Amino acid sequence: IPKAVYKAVYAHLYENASLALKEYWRVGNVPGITYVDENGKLCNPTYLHVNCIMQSLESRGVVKDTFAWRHHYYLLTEKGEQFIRKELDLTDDVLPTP
Amino acid sequence: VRRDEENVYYSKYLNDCIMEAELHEFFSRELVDAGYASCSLCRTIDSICVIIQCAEPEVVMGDNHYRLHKIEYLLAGRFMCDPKNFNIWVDKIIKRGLSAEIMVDNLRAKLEEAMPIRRAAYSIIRTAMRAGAAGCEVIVAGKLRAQRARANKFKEGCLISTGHPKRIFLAEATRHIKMRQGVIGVKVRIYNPNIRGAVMPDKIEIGA
Amino acid sequence: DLLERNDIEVRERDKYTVHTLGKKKNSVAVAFVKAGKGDILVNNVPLALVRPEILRTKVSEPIMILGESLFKGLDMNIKVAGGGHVSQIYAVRQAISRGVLASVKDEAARSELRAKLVSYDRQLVVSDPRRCEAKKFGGRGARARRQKSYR
Amino acid sequence: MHQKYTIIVVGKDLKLVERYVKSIVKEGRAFGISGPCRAPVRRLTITTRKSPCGEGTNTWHRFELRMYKRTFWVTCGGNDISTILSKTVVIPGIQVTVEV
Amino acid sequence: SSVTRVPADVFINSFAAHLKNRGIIKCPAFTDYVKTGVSRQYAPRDADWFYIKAASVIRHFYISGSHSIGVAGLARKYSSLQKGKTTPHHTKRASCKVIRSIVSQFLGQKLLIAGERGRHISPNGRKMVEDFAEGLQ
Amino acid sequence: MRETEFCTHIAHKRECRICGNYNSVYRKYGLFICRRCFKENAGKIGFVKL
RNA sequence: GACGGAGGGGUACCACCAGACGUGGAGUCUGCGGCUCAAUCUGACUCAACGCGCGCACCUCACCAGGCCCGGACGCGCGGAGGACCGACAGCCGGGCGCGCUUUCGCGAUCGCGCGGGUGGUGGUGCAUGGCCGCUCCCAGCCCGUGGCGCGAGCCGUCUGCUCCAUUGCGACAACGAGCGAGACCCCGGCCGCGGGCGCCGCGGGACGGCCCGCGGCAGCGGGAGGACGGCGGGGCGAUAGCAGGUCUGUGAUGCCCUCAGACGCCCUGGGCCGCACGCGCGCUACACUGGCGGGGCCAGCCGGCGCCCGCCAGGACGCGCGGAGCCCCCGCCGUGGCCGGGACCGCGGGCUGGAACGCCCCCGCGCACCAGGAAUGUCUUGUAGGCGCCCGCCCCCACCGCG
Repeated sequence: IPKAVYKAVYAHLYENASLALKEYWRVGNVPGITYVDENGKLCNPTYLHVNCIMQSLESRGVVKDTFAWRHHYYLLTEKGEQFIRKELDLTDDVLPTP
Repeated sequence: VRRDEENVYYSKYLNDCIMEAELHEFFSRELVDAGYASCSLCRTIDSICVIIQCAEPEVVMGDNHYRLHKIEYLLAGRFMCDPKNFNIWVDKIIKRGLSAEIMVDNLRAKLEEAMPIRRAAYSIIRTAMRAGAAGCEVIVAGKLRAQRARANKFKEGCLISTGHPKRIFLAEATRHIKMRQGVIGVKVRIYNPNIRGAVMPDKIEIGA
Repeated sequence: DLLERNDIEVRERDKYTVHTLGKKKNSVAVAFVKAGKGDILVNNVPLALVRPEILRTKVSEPIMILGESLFKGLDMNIKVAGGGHVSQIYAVRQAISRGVLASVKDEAARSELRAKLVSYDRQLVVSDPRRCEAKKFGGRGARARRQKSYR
Repeated sequence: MHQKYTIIVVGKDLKLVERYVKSIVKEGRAFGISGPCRAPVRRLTITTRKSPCGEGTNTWHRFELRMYKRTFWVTCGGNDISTILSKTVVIPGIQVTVEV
Repeated sequence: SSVTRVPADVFINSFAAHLKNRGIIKCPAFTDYVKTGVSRQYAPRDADWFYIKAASVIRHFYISGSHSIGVAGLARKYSSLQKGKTTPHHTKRASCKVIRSIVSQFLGQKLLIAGERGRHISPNGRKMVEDFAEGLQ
Repeated sequence: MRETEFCTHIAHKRECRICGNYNSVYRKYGLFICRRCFKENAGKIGFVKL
């Protein structure tokens, strides 16, 4: 599973402070998350890959999710906000956009 | 006279109705401490306004309103709408006791605090009666400290049971409180004849 | 077919003094009456030539009881939609009776003419209230029910 | 300028839609807003068995979602009707759409 | 008007003889041995049926006026039940080719003119239909 | 490899929103809600009785 | 309290009178039991199981015979970035898939292992439960405060009178005031105004046992009327107390047990659920002349697209913006013959949908029972029964089904 895919998930988390994921089979992979491959165009991380990273973050507690109507509803935790800042080389000056 | 039948506008209205119901469930799950009761969408030209009737606004707001901000972007992402364009406006609801949805939440917490079922139910009943409900009824059902299932119903005052007025004058809220032995489902029914908007059909006000 | 606004759409103006409506079993007839030679037309067709050949006397029944001379001097344009053939024959006799009576209006002659029709056939000038009943779950029929296998 | 802007009000509740009608007619009455054109009600219906299982005499819950739609005709300057939308009373859960 | 004053059946039968005498339509004679409509089972026994169908189809296009009804709509006017099956019988449309052949002859004859969507009766054809009707009266 | 043996398409996999259940999707107005799932959520959609 | 082949009242076409229209007989459709199976996944069995758990080629799908991985998070001891892991060409095996094998090139903690702990499961237990529904009950009944009676269980109110669809009322009354259900309410319909209008669709009225005549303290009762409409027009909602009714296989509803990388996870191919000595439950089509068969007329409503050309139809191609039943009526024909009634079967063939028929449609054959159904049994009082079409739900296609 590519490291750049992990980076985009953290990047989305600072950008939106949240993430919404659905099911195992890929419908346009995950629409709404985009990464650029070096020789590739804007590309979508696979639903399978995004699920693995966010679940790993959730056990440590980077995000907290509520499941309603077949959709995960992750919300960034304070511990997660600290983690995302280390991941994207950001600082205490930066706050999530919302 | 000639009209095409595509009428995609009817579909647009319906899709939002299903979206409102996906919001209701998601609000109830994450914001149980807040005391959230009901949700509606203004759905303005290009912008989404959600007005949530709720027992306490500040807990939903958050420090620097950060909690609300994350929720606005989570919903905007899920419903594929502009982030921040989505704005939720929390409204404190007065007469908390009358709002059945806040009262099942309070009873569910008391039952998880291990309050005795009679003690917890009576506490919910008095708060509704003080808020002016003519009748408050709480029913707790499941394996109450027994492997056999009972259904203890605690009720005070006058509560209507049938008719269209049940839709207008009766707030029926259902919870599924979870205990170690097994699910204990609680229903709180609160009846207010004076809800301002309408009068009881049977009651005749008469005159001097 | 269902109570649509299509009164003037078939015929433009023509000094139609009255626009009566006769309705039987989900069938409505808008009848337009003007001074004429005693001609009556239904669905752009002579009234005498109507589809239920047996029920072609029912259509002409109000003319017979009231009298041909009273009918003479009137031209009626009737458009029937909805319902089915027998109701459309009942709707047009009702529409003709109501419309011819409208010419007398509140007159003592109208009261006699309404009574004259009401005596030969009552409800000739009065709508029949019966309407279809809905199918209810557990029965193919509105009131019929499925056969009980046991008991 | 002078084009025709079609307002369509789609609402589940009749009293709510009638209220939107009153505000729209009042704001545009000066602008020659047309009287409400009421659409044939869209009585979308789902009939489902009341029981989760198949036990019991089969019973049916007859659910009907009636959608009431009013089409509005105003011919005038576009900027005025954009403001007219702000002026008309906002009903939550009721939608208006303008089509030229 | 006119075609209404003469009963519909007394016009269609006389018009069938007229449309065989004037040489209008001309039976394809390849559709002569075919049965109109999947719905039926034994085929027309008239043998002059094409002419009856041809006179009936012009009379429909005359009363349609500017409605300009299509050939598929005319096939739904000759639809009947498909009876003879254990499964309950339902209405089944008439053969499109037969009616398409009839409307094609009228367009070539100029009795009927082509129009947006379906074709409609031409003024030249209407003249023939109303003169025949008044002549029967 | 694994991908060629993973979720190959044989037909549409349609589920009731809220239940994730293939049976009784009831997509009459594109409302993919289960027959049972719909009765719990009818008030929210606004569907009403006589 | 329950029961009574106890009495007195009532009451209901889920009961009968009086009638209707059926089932049972048959051929089919389709469930259930039994049988057979590799598997024929199961639920449940009087009412209150049996076209029920909303349309099974795959998916659904839970079952059978092979297969593929991780989607075992996180945290520790340990190992580990020049190799934790992970990918594969060609042959070879294998329906198959570096799936493995031979082999010899890739890749980079995406970390391995052990342990602890997960994530799941259409797996069990509905007699561990929630919720929901069915049933008692198409019932009219259920009950509280204060006072009275008994040691009390428990009575009175809450009536053995009358009335009513109905604790619906009235007249009473150790009861006196309440409340719930009933009614009111709500949706629809029919009738009349007013306003609007791409489209008939928004707001009101009207009917209340009011009038009249008899009979009745009364509550009402029987008529007569007028009046679209007459005395519960049809529905929605549904008391109290329960069932050890049903659903854990609708559900991030869920206790506990099982399972838990040789998976009961999740997928992938093939096959079953649809088999069938047979018994039974819905249905469907018939048994003909009040009928069949040919042309012609042509009539809706929940609600609703079409044209042109080709093809026997079925269907297709190419486009665009639209649009409509049977029965019945009318004229012929056959004509009491298992006949042209009926259409089961069965042989070519033409289409369709899908990845793929075993699904469906259609053409020429082919021509089964059945000539009115025993003992039994069911539904129904006006726009009702019955006949006759049509739409929608599920749905690739498909209704003899359900809901309209």
